[PDB]
Amino acid sequence: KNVTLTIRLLMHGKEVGSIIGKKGESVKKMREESGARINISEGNCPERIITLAGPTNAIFKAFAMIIDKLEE
Amino acid sequence: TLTIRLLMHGKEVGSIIGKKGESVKKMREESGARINISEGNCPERIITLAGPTNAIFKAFAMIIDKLEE
RNA sequence: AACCCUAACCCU
Repeated sequence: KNVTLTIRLLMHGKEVGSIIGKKGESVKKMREESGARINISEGNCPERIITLAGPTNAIFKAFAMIIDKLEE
Repeated sequence: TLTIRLLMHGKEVGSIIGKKGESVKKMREESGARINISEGNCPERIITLAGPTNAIFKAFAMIIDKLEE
């Protein structure tokens, strides 16, 4: 019954663009406020992977915030 | 309307569908999201959630509970 | 349902 999970989102490169933010200030604020480990596959490859990992709830905040940005 | 794709190991997809797809039928009915699970007995599989923000959230929550189990 | 459990669960 693990309390840490890892979910991988599969994402287009323009989408990843806004998740990171100018100088990476979005995903930085997403790291601080969610408490989830967030990792973004490097290389401006157009089809990229986002790895959220952490306590269920940290996962879920980082996800809310990622959705909240794609709809922004 | 939103589309998120989740990238998932095949042993995880197993519990997401459930015995006879009972569990993923529950999710489709309760979240009101569209859920599609890529085809195959392919070890690395893509789950598409499509729908208004809340459907997405409900499906995602429900998918998170299954991996936690 | 059943002496009916686990492990794998395959839907649209």
